[PDB]
Amino acid sequence: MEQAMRERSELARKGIARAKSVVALAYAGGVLFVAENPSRSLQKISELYDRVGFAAAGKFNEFDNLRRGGIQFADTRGYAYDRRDVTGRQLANVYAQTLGTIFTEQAKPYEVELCVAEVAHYGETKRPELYRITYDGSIADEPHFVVMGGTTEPIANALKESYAENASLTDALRIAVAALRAGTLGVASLEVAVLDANRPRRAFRRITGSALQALLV
Amino acid sequence: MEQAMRERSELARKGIARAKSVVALAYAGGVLFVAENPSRSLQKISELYDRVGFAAAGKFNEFDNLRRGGIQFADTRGYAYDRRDVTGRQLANVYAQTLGTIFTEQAKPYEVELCVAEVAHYGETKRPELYRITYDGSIADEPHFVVMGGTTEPIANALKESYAENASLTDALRIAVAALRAGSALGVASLEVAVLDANRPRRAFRRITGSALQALLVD
Amino acid sequence: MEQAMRERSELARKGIARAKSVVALAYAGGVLFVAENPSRSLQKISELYDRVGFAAAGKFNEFDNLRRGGIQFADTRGYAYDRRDVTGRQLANVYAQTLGTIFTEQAKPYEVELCVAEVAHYGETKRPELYRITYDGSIADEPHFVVMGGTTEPIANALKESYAENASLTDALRIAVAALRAGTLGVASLEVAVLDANRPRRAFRRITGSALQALLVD
Amino acid sequence: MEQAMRERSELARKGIARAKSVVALAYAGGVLFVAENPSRSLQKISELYDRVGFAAAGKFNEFDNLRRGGIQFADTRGYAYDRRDVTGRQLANVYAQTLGTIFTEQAKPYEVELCVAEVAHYGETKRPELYRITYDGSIADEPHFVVMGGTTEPIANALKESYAENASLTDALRIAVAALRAPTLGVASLEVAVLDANRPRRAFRRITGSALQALLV
Amino acid sequence: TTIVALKYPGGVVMAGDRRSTQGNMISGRDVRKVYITDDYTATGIAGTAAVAVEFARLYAVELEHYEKLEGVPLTFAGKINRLAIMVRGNLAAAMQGLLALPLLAGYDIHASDPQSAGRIVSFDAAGGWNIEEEGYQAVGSGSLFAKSSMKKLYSQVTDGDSGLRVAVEALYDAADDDSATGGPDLVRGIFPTAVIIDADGAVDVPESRIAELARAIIESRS
Amino acid sequence: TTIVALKYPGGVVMAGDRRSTQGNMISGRDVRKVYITDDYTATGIAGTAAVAVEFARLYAVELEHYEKLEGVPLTFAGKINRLAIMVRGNLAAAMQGLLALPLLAGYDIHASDPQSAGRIVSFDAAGGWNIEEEGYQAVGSGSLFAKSSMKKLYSQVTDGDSGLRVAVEALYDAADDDSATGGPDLVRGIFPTAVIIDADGAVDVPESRIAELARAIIESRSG
Amino acid sequence: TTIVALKYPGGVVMAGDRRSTQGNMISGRDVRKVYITDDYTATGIAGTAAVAVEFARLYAVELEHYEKLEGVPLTFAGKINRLAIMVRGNLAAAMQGLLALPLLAGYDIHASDPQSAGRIVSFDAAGGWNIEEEGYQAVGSGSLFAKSSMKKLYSQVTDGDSGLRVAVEALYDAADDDSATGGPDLVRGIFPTAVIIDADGAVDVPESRIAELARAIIESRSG
Amino acid sequence: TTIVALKYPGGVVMAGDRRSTQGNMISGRDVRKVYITDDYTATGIAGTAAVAVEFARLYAVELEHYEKLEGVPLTFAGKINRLAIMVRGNLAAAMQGLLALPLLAGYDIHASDPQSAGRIVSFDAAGGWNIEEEGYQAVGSGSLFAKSSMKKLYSQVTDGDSGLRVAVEALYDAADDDSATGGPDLVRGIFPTAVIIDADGAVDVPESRIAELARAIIESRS
Ligand SMILES: COC[C@H](NC(=O)[C@H](CC(=O)N1CCCCC1)NC(=O)CCc1ccccc1)C(=O)NCc1cccc2ccccc12
Ligand SMILES: COC[C@H](NC(=O)[C@H](CC(=O)N1CCCCC1)NC(=O)CCc1ccccc1)C(=O)NCc1cccc2ccccc12
Ligand SMILES: COC[C@H](NC(=O)[C@H](CC(=O)N1CCCCC1)NC(=O)CCc1ccccc1)C(=O)NCc1cccc2ccccc12
Ligand SMILES: COC[C@H](NC(=O)[C@H](CC(=O)N1CCCCC1)NC(=O)CCc1ccccc1)C(=O)NCc1cccc2ccccc12
Repeated sequence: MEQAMRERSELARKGIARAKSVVALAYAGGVLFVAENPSRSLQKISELYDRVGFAAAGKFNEFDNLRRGGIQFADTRGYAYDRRDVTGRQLANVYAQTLGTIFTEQAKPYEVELCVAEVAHYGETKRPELYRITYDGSIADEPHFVVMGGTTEPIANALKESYAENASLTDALRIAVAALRAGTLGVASLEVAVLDANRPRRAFRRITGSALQALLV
Repeated sequence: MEQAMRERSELARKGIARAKSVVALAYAGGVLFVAENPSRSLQKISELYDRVGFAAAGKFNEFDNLRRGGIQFADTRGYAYDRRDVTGRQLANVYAQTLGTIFTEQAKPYEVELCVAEVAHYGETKRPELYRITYDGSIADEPHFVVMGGTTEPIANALKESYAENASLTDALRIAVAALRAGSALGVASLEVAVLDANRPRRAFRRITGSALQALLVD
Repeated sequence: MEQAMRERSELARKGIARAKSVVALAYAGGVLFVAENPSRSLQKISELYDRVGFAAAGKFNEFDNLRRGGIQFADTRGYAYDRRDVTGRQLANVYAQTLGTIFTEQAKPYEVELCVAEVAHYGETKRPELYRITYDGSIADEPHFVVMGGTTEPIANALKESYAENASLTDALRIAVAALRAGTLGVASLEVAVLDANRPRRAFRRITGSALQALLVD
Repeated sequence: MEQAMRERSELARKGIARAKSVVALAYAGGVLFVAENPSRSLQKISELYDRVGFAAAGKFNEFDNLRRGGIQFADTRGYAYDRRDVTGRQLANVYAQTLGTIFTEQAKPYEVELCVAEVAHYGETKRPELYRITYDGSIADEPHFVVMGGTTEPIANALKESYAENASLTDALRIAVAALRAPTLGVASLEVAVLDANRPRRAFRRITGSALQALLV
Repeated sequence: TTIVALKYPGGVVMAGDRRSTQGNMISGRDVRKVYITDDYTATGIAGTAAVAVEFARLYAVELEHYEKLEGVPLTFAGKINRLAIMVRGNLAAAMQGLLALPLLAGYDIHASDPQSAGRIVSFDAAGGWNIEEEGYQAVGSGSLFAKSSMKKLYSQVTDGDSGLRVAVEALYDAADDDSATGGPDLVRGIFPTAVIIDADGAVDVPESRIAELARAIIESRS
Repeated sequence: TTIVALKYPGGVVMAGDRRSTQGNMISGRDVRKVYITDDYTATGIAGTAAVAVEFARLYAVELEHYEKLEGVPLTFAGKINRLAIMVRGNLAAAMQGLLALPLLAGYDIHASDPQSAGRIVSFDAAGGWNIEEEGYQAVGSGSLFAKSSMKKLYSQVTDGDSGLRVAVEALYDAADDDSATGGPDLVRGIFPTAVIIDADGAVDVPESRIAELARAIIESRSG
Repeated sequence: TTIVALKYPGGVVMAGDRRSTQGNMISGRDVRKVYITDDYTATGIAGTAAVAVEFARLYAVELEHYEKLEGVPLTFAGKINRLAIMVRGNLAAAMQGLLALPLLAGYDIHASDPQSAGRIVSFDAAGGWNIEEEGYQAVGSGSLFAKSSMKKLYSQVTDGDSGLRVAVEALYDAADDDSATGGPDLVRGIFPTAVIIDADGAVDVPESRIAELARAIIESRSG
Repeated sequence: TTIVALKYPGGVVMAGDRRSTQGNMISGRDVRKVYITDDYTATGIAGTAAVAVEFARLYAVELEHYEKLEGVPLTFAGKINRLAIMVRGNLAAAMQGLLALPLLAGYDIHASDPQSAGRIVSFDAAGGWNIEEEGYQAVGSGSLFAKSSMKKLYSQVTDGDSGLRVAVEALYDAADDDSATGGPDLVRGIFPTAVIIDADGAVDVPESRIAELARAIIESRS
């Protein structure tokens, strides 16, 4: 018992420590997701629901499984009740439950770390919410930023002494890429998305190609 | 089996000890729940039924599973029979059974400790009831207070002397936060506070948050 | 836990290391698949969908199972929605999920390595896509070429030095067979197919026998 | 994991080595099956479909299970589609899949080795096809002959030196029995069958008793 | 049966008669058909008594269930959806005579304007629903008399008291033209039940007030 | 069949006739249709005999089952809900001719006012239920006549005894106008069965009491 | 009920009446029957209200579900196929009176030219579908009147505003000849709902525009 | 609806009208009823539109599925069997009004004589099948008129072009006597669709050729 859980926890922690890093931090316009991602077509950040976004670090197929499960849960809940009853707290909670069960009962635990973010509805005034769920179902509610994957300590430290509330989009992005460096980081190695509190319905929006290159310089 | 059950009991006990502490104590107006909780929205204290509340310490997803299961049980029993047939003794019993089965048969035991509290119905004279359920299904009936999670000995000692079953809400709260402080080394941002208010007409559970809680804290 | 996973990963890696090699590289006319295959009826390269092709290295029954499963997925999806909704990215993703499940839960992991390639639809100008799925469900998307099976490093380097974008079919073939040698072939030891971006609907076509001999003489 | 698969492969390999030998070779009139068989009623060579025959070496009940499963597969395909859609490549492929599953998942792997042979349909000029399926699902496409069971090396070499692509039935049989030796086997220790490309529909026919004795003299 | 609901400035009111029948025979005089399902919601149901009461109970339990599980109550749209799904679920038994139609009245605390935060939702047997943006709605065998009465009397609704009057009067007309709807029983002192909902929540109107309104209506008609 | 139940100051009474019929033929003279389901509740059931008895028996078993499992009896609302759920469960067979409607009389020990702790609840075939405040209720083929009699005689109910007499008289009128309801058989000495429930529990009324009241009624109607 | 949809240069328009009926009785005046199912598609549905609304809702959820799972929205053909499969799935309940027919209007971003990139697809109760190459289509009890009106008025469509006019007018003729379709209620200010879709997406036409157009129609037919 | 198919020396042709009806009402003018299911096979379907289109699409998907799985296309008999099994599977819904009959036209590359490689197979609602030896076949509400016309006109078929004209003329007679089959619409420029299949595969006949052939027929009949 003790050694089985020890071994599972260690496999998962090593798996996450070996993967690329992702950071999500709240800024004046909503929530910003920046992830080291060389792929053209594979995504570590995704939309969950109207005002709820998703970021992950670790083994792709596994956190993608979790992503699809989250989208399925959210869409089903919005159908059964209403789109306004779907909240970031709910998705984070279900991710905690699911990752707990996976970690305890699956053949191999999931080498993943998750962040569920929620911005306010259009016109509503509500401070963003950031949630971090780890491989064993542990859940934490962060107020400013979330770092997942790889060697986090230098990135978390970089953010701790360089982050300010309500930063501009360019400022928040530059701070994010800066914190990522501590551990080239141009448009070709980045995946950037944002939950934009200023959009009427679907807040998730990607910043790619020429636009992202413009935002970096 | 001599060592498998020992390992399970140890995993659960250690899991509970490494987590933050929760206190539930009976006061003049009902029952008070105070839990060290940095989260803005992740709850360790919850309503179960009209006059029955729930407090937990340990791994979140597990005692949240148990919380949801308890709400399911209570609502189902109230529907099948009547709301007045749902009692704290019942929820404590089903929690004992459930945690026993989990502890013996689940892949991993639950690192949780539970408190089920019940106050009297509106207009009825009856002393509050506190039940304590541990990770192995052990159930105990506490008369004054229940402490769960972390190092419980300093908190239990702090409460045991200088306790008032007829304390005011503010007095009982400040004694509770004091006992929580004796297990440290707080304020609105580090506490989750709720109450089973015996003076409310139907649903006795209510939360004490923000400025109101600050009022109870600072004087 | 860690010992079982070490053994599974080790079994799969050795099994793949013992099998013949396959190369897939993008050229001016689409994507080229070249695989060491002495057989005359057993396949390592196959069509998946209109513009999506499949190549595999390792134990035959296993990557053939995966091949059939991919064809099932593609045909079922194209029926449920439309033929234009089936993409190479989708098939690569599902192969990653499936091989993850196999690696984690089946009695023995699959000693296979997969490549899913996609070319543009007729008349559209879209860069080819190469996907590599490994025995444990790890997936990567390469822009130029993919090498699988056997001792890959010499072939990968050989291509790294000798590969050129938008090469002719004959040029890409010569470069591919050359890179395969460093790890004398010809029509009797090769299985060659191409995703031909210039075909109206079904892009997959095999190059066998006299035609292949013609392309090899150059 | 690795230990278990090694033990399985060894059990199956030893089982096949301890068993009688079987040869299948293409000749001018089709395909010839010759097997060391002391029994009078237990058969190691059998018909699968119109132009597809089956030969096996190893533990009887196991390769007999596979023989029956192959017959079921072939008949089911022929009914669902048409008799002309059943091919030797298909039966070989399904046998590879099946033996893979058995080898990895059955309580004990099957100590068997299989040969699936196909001749052309009546009035067609298609060179015979020989397929070899081993205990772990490995499948190979042989051009001239297949040898299974016991110590194969001397027989395979003997056929390599003595094979003739278009030999007569008597010639091919003599070569097969010659390679099988390398007690004094005859028409009491042999089971012989042929896929006769000159039959109108069912090509499988056995060569037994007086006719076989004629063929050896 | 007749259940009425109307919006007034800053709130909503719902009232129902007290009569239970089996064919022509009166089998109940004190029956209640309007229930407070939530702190800010009330439900009145018409049709088969068993199905109606079980609808009210199960629905309230469902709302409070979601509230305790997720720590926040459902949005009003969610409540509408759950009631609709319940009716649609009952369609099969309804076709065999276990029919029940609900009428939902609530106060949306998330609405932009607290003066127009009242909500009235009507349903059909297939779980079709309608949020009334016209001020009043009714359900039951006398609902057409009640709707036509409120069509004339609605311009008088300016506060909670005038709205309650118009509601009780609509029930009076319904009972006047429908024998399955019960009017005020001055001999027994049995009057319609009413619930009023504003920002302070949903509360049941005391019977004394409704009786006062009933006598005002009766005297006005003589 | 006729089952009556009426409230008296501080208690409740329930009575039932003794006749069993199959169409026009009398198949029973001593049948008992009112049962003590628990220390403080009794149920009288009308309709198909098999289903009626199964209802009474199964219901008593359910109540005592909950009591032993949870160490406390059900609240009266809980008892009502369980009986209603039972009827609704039988709805299907009732549609096919196995109909049985119960009438419940109880004493709520948790009630605020002990003089008005009597409870009478009626049900319909879908398990709809109504807690009666009218004061009395009846079920069965003669229930119209018995209820109309009690409508006139109820003002005379001042204690348990006057309530018992009014109950037996209502059964007498029921039998007077309904051939499916049996009246007092003075030749055989078979009289309605009655149960009375107060704060001390539910007890069977002895045959001598009901017989005396019956003979008083008969002589009063005979002059 | 009448839902109309027509193609105009570079876009599509869809409009629907506001009337809800139960037999002859009018049970709704402000009902909405045209919904924006995705950024470039709108669906108008006729038939049983419950089934119609459930179709629209579930359909929108399905499209957005595929979009979020696979990172790209469905091809237009895929959307057509899914709606058809949904209707075909409802066929059984439709035979018992829960019938619902949709009409789909969209803007295909993958079209070879933003002229004629608008798409109009009609369906039958078995989920048959048709992509209209003749510019307009209608569904509902007044669909024949509206289609016959557009048959004469379609030549006037040159941009979004003229198309919106012809749509509202076709609805006016439908309501003129069909009592189940509602016309403009000038007393209450309730007018048909409309959605217009071009390369910039799908937008709701404000009630003001539709009102002005309705009064233009009325005054053209009056003086 | 009418679908026709006839053999010519070394090939086969299939043509179909463009009309869709709901009862008496015309609900379609440009409908396509003949489809290329694979490189050497084409299918034309009559009956309920939804079921017909699902048949054609699903059938092509099935054939290509087998081709990719097993590396070789089905034998022609295999294609016949699968189509028949599909029809037999639909029998239940066909009894309920969702009837769809297919007509199959192909060129068998495995056939003995490259001129006798043409194949025409007709079906019934139970998935009965017939390989036609008499050269032509039709399906749909006008199939009896089209077959009786081709009975007289088939002797004129000598190559891949005369066969097309006999097909188009048969469709013309079908539309002449059957209102459910649509004839040439010279005002709108809508003509029947045709597919021709020979050793080089299956190709769509261009519209302009069908237009000229139709005009020749019309002016011949005037
Ligand atoms: C359908 O319109 C007539 C309906 N009547 C009924 O539902 C009456 C009510 C009744 O007799 N009792 C109430 C319960 C205690 C006994 C007396 N049963 C019936 O009509 C029998 C139903 C049935 C029989 C056989 C097979 C299937 C179903 C009614 O009044 N409906 C009004 C109504 C609405 C909301 C809550 C209510 C609660 C109690 C009573 C009525 C209520
Ligand atoms: C429907 O109203 C007439 C009803 N009659 C019946 O239920 C009688 C009872 C009877 O004949 N016997 C009792 C048992 C021993 C033999 C004599 N069965 C019947 O009439 C036939 C039942 C039936 C018909 C069709 C299909 C299936 C079943 C009745 O008297 N009901 C009164 C009654 C109430 C509570 C407990 C009772 C117990 C015994 C007898 C009667 C009881
Ligand atoms: C001609 O077709 C008649 C149809 N009528 C209906 O659907 C009406 C609608 C209605 O009464 N209400 C709307 C919602 C609740 C309040 C009032 N129900 C019914 O006719 C009852 C259906 C039923 C079926 C089987 C057994 C029993 C009953 C209709 O108007 N359909 C039009 C329509 C189309 C799209 C969206 C809509 C949304 C709301 C209302 C109507 C809508
Ligand atoms: C003999 O029967 C006539 C048949 N017509 C039909 O099947 C018409 C066609 C039609 O109105 N639309 C096409 C689809 C989009 C809307 C417009 N629907 C219907 O008859 C409705 C069937 C139904 C009714 C009630 C319950 C369930 C089912 C027909 O034309 N059949 C010919 C035909 C063959 C192959 C492909 C086709 C594709 C489209 C249209 C027709 C096609």
